[PDB]
Amino acid sequence: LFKPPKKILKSAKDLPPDALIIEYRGKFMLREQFEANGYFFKRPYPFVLFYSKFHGLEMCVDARTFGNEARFIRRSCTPNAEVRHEIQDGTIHLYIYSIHSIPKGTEITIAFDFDYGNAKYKV
Repeated sequence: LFKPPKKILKSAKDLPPDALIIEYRGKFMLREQFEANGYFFKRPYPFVLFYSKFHGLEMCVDARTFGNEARFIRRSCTPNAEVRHEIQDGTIHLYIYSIHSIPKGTEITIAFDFDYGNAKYKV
């Protein structure tokens, strides 16, 4: 369970590891759609989540449109949560899960999803 007091998403309760926290809702686009709409893929637009872990198929969720409190989640190199996917009725949904236990009143963060650090390589 979560809570947002910019606004910051925070654990409402001492969550256990691997706990479903919140769905990242918004408009789903493949990379090509995002680029056709005029935006650059994996550059840090506010309220946009980039996700590449569904079998290498690059997509994003634009939460300027009917998003929820999940759009407020900040990125961190030391995150306590992660984006996971599931298929429901042939539609992909993205959810934020805890990576380990999260004390109540701790900010919920996920790993950087956009091109940060200006690196030559990545792991």
